[PDB]
Order: sequence, then C-alpha cells, then structure tokens
Amino acid sequence: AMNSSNYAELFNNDIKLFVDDTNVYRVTVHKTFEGNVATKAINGCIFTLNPKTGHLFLKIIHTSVWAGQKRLSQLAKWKTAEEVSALVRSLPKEEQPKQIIVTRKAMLDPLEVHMLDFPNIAIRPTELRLPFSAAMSIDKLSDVVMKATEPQMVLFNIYDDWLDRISSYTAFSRLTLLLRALKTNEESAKMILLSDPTITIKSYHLWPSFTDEQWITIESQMRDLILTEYGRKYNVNISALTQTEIKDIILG
Amino acid sequence: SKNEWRKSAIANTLLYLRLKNIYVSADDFVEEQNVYVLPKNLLKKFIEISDVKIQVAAFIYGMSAKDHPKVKEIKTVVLVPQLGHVGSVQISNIPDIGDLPDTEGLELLGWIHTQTEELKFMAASEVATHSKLFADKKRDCIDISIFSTPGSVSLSAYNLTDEGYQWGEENKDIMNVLSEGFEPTFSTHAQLLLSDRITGNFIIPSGNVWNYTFMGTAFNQEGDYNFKYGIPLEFYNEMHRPVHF
Amino acid sequence: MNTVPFTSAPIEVTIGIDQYSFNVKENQPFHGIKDIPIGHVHVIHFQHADNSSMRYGYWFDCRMGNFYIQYDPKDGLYKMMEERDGAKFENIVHNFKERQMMVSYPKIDEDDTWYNLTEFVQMDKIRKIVRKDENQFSYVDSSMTTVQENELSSSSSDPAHSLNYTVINFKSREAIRPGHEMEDFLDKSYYLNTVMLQGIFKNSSNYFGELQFAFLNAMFFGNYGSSLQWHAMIELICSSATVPKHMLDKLDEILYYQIKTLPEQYSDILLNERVWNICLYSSFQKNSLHNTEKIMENKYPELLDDEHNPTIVGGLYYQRP
Repeated sequence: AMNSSNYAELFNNDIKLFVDDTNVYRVTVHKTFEGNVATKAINGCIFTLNPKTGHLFLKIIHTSVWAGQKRLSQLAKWKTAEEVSALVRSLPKEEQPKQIIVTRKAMLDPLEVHMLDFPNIAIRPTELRLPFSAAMSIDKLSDVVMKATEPQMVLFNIYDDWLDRISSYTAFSRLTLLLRALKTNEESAKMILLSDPTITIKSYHLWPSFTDEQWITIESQMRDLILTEYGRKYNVNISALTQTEIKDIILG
Repeated sequence: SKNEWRKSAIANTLLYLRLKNIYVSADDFVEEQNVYVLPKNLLKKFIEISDVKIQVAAFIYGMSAKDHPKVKEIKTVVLVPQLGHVGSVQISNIPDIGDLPDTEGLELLGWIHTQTEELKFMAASEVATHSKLFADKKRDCIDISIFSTPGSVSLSAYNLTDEGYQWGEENKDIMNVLSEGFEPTFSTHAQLLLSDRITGNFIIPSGNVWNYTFMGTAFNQEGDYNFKYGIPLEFYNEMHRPVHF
Repeated sequence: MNTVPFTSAPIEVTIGIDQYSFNVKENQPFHGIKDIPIGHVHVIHFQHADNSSMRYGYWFDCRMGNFYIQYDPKDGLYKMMEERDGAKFENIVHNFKERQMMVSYPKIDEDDTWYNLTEFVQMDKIRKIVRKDENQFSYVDSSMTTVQENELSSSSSDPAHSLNYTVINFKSREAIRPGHEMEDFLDKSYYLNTVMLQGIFKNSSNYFGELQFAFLNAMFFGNYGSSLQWHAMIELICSSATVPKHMLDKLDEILYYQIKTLPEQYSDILLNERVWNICLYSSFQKNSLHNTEKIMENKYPELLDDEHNPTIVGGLYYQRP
C-alpha cells in the first residue's frame, strides 16, 4: 500500500502507473421537489498516469458502454480493469510497468484478476487521497471527453515541457498542487491560471507557459487557495498551523 | 485603462461553470396558479453574457401551450439598453417588438435578471424597477431573479402584490437607501420550471449595443430603441467599450 | 480406554487433550493421561508457563500404536514418541502407583462435541497435510507456515515444518478461466465444482475433513495459515451459486459446532469480519446458514469514499429556498 512514506519510491527507475477510475461512471442529477431523483450518464474516462514521465493514457468511456446493462457501478470497475489490462498488453515488454497503483481500493480485485497473466506486475492500493478526479477541470481533457462519439484512447503529457527543467518529483508536486486547488475551488484556481493574459497555453500543452520565476508565485497562490478553503470548512487558523503536514493536506 | 477592463472580461469567461449546479425555488404545486417554463438554452446564454459583479437584465416573452392556458412557455428573451449596478439595474422601457415578424401571439411575461445576494423575496430595488416597468401596463408580469455565485445559479420567480406596486411607485427614487416600509411580503411565489425540451431565442438592439455601463451619458432610459433577432453580445464585448484614439 | 503416559513434567505447562485442559506444576509428579475414549483422532497440546506467543501439539490415533510423551531439553519441547516394545509400554501403562499420578479424561457422557468437530477428520488425511512419514503422529504449532505461502520461494525447506493444505487462492489462474474474469470471481462454482471437488478433493468428505482440521489448528494453536484456509473453504462454498445439495445441508451443522466451541478471547483475532459478513448476509448460499448465523449473533454480536455509486458531475434541484 502506498502512503506518504514509501511515497519517494515512485520516482525510482521502475516504470509505474497510477489508475484513477473516479470519472469512469459519471452522471448528472435531476431532483424534483417531491424528492424523486433521476440520473443521466455522461461520457467518462479512465485516467492512467506514469508519474515519472507525465505520460497520460486517457481512455474515454462513451455512454453507449452502459446501454442495456445492470449494476453499473460494479460493471464500471470491471470495465476499467479490462481496459487497463488491454493497455498493458499493447505495450512492448520493456515499457510495461512493474507496479500499478489504484487510487480507489475497490479497483484492487478487478484489476488484479485481469492482470493474472502478469504475475510480476504488483497491483497496489494507496493510503493517499490523490486529486486526479479534478482532471475534468482541465479544459482540453474535459473537451475531448465530452465530444467523443465512441470509445477512444487519447494521449497527453500532463507535465507539458516541465521535465526539460525540473525533476519528476518537482513536476508531480506541481501537478498535484494544481489539481488539489482545482478540486477545492475551481473558479478561483482557474482565475490564478488566467490572471496574466499575455501568458498563453501552447496548442500542444495543457497549462500556461509560465517562466520558472512565475511558477513560484503561481504555486504559492494555489497553496494559499487550498489552505484558506481548508480554514473555512473547519474554522482552524492556519496562522496557528505549524508547517505540520501541509504536504499531507496536498496529497490526502 | 485597457488593463482593468481585460481582467474583468476574463473573470466573465468562467461564468458558464456556474450552470453545473442549478437550484430552482419551489413549493407544493398549485393547480390554479400559472407555471412558467424557461428554456435551458436561454438561461445558459444569459448567464454567459452576464457579469460577475454587475446586475444584468432582460424582458421575457412567450405564450400558453395549446392544451394548457396555465402553462406559460418562455419563447423569447429581449436584451434592451440598460445601465447596471451592483445591487440594481436601470432598464429602458418595455420594448416595441410587434412590428418584428414571427412575433404573432407573443405575450409579455415579465423580466429576468442576475443578482449577487441570496434572497427569498424581491429586494427593494427590484420592487421599484418592477413597479416602474409594469404598474400601468400589465401587473401580472413576473420577476425571475438568478442568484449567481461561484459553483451555482439559483432561480426564483415572483409576482408583485398591489401593495408592492404602490410602495414601488412612492419610492421610485434612484438612491433607494431609505427603504422605509419595505416588506418581503410585497412579493409572492411564482411557479417556475427549467426545460431542455424546448428552445428559445433572443431579440437584441439593432446596433448590437445593450450594455451602457461605460457609456453612461449616451444612455437614455426613456429611449425608443430599434430591435432585431440576434445573438446577444457579452458584457465586456468591444462594442460595449468607449471607441478610442 | 487408552492411556498416554508421560515420563515426567519438568517444565510447568498447561496441557490440553482434545477440548479439555489442565495445568501441571514444575517437577510436579505426573505420569500422563488415562481413560481416553477410543475415538478416531485426538490432539494433545501444550503451552509453557513462560511463553505467551507459542502453542504446539500432536495429532494421533491411539488405535495405530503405543504413544507417550517425553520432555526433550535440546528442543525445549514436550515430544510425542511411539514405544515399539509393547511389553515395556504395557508395563508402564498398567503400573498401579503410576496410574494414581495420571489425570482422567473427563466426560459429559452424552457430550458428542469432539465427534461433531472431527467427524470428517482422519489421520491418513492429516498425515498428507503434515509430512513426516517416520511417525504415526503429527506435530503442529502456532508458527508453522503453509505450503501455499512458500511456493514463490526458491529456498530449501523441511516439509514437516510446512502445513501442506490444499492451495486455494481466489485471485489465481486456477480459480479464473481466461475470458471469464468477472463471472468466475463473483461466482466461484467453476472453481468449487470442476477444479476443487472433481479435480482435487474427489468428494465432499475430504473437503469437510480438511476444513475441520484447519479450524481445529486455528483454535488450538492460533495458526494463521489454518485460519486463512478455514475461512477460504467456507467462502468457496458460500460464493458459488451451484453447490451439491448434500454438501450444503451439512455445512450449517459443521460451522455451528465450531462457532459454539470457540472461546471469547482469542476468537476476535480468529474470526474474519469481512468473510463472515459476506457468508452470512450477502452470499448466494447465506440461507443455508441459519443455525450458524444465529449463534454468531448471540455469541459475537459486535463482530457483525463512495466507490459504489456514480460520480455526480452536477444537477438540477427543485427545492424550497
């Protein structure tokens, strides 16, 4: 089980993938004044990330997948497992991971059962509560998911070009800081990203082209956003806070 | 400065996010009371052209369904020249749209506007605005207020009582800081449904310009304006800036 | 009735014989256990006064030979041995003065508890799980590992030190036909019937005999592998939609007696909450466990984010302001 201790190990030389199935089975809700609640499914995705390279395999799950089926929440886990298994098998042997870490425990059994052909690939849960669900608050990802007309695999680098300049650990920390902030207060986090109109997002990137200098200030604003909202939900003074585990706040 | 204009326009591009969570003020259904049906496409665009701080408003027009005279379907939103404030809006008179084609059978239903405070009744400024617009023309007109806030929009429809029409014309004054004898009871609950099964459209000023906020001197609240079918411009569109150099 | 003579009791110990136990003081005159019913299997178990973390014992069948216990300083253990000289054995067993220094195996006379717990347990089955062919009796302790847990290990081993239980793993190729992942994991009928019953155990009696042996090892020695095996053999039946009727009907009875006999102290380490809640309250065969569920509630009432709902993107809500 991965936690904030053996967390470093992520950045060694063994290829690993995180799998988040949070956005696989997604709905909008209609609630009448009576209390009757109807759901409608919208397009979803499996978020499969290599935290070392930033390569994102985004497998889009079209609503047609649910047509005529029952026990959709259970089904969704088994479908995620088949897709991840299929992905691993499509890769050259030297690119296959040695570990796959699932962000939600309920994914453990389905995935381990589908991966039985690979006894040397460890399937692991985690005690971190990573903010990957907020991936749909990234415009370009939300857009490709919503415009999909059938299942489709799309490939991104979620670190853009950062790894020309920073280590994987620094990049992963920037990424989870950004997603945590987007998860916590989406409009405010996006305002921080859009503040300077002269800084743009390249057509092949997901994030603005900040300079090294600017990233320091952006990261610090995101950090403030998080700790402020955390100090509203529970009325704790962050002044009275120690450095504590602000990092545990960021990670889960 | 062209700078500060730019930041406000940026914030407005995130307004659409608020449509993810939609709340509608509702109570136990009353059969004899009218039901107003608002096309979702109209709410979506109207939020998209609005502002994060300044109130935006428009008239609503439509008509009874064929079987049911109690079901008033909103067909058309009319954006008219106006000057918005935090907390209030100076709206120009009921527009003359009868000369436009495809408006046969259209009934004036009332008005719709955003606000940045949450309330369970028409505020004092709504009462004055609603009085000035409707007291002498059509007192059964409704007010749909959209409380717009990060994360969500909350809609409430109101009718205005005769008592309310009366206070609103006594206190027609633009300051409106006295508010002596203002009552929440001046307004009553109207029944409102959101629907994405019907589509509505927009009528706009013929020269595109509806937001006179940065062209205050050029705004005539009594003006007799020209109207056409169209796609309404956003609050900080360049056409809503004073043309310069 | 049989006798299991002891040479002496030089270390203070709590001695168990089947479901009965007694303490013997350090160097207190002791020559063994008498009036032992001729059944089909017995266990004699030990726990020293010093040791907290450590129980050990011998499964044996008195119809097979003449067995006695002698303390062995080298290993610090009470050891069972077979006396191959009947004359020497009978001479010890039938000694007037030594018999008065033996304890008498008790009885509730109409108590069939031991039989109920061991009905399917046979020494020949035990001797394939505990592999030491030079003895007719079988040594088990708290710490012994299973053959299952050492399969991936390249290391040498003494087979007599591992419990050779039938390997049962819900997440293995043996349990899951390729292409039938969800089906076979949610309904274990193929694993139960084709792989285990038809392929390995051959019949339900061998099945129930291993299940019973695993439980008793878990209860007397706190052996962890034995606990896992016992729970697994229960789950394999309950989570199969297709179970031979004669097995199903016998299961409730088997478990009832096991639950009934457990104490209240070590049991909470022993019972697996996840497995039991599934077996008793959501599995296919849950209605076949009425007696067992009832005693589980009486004896251990305290034992019994949102991945199971869709993710909500947003909504429309009609409600009072």
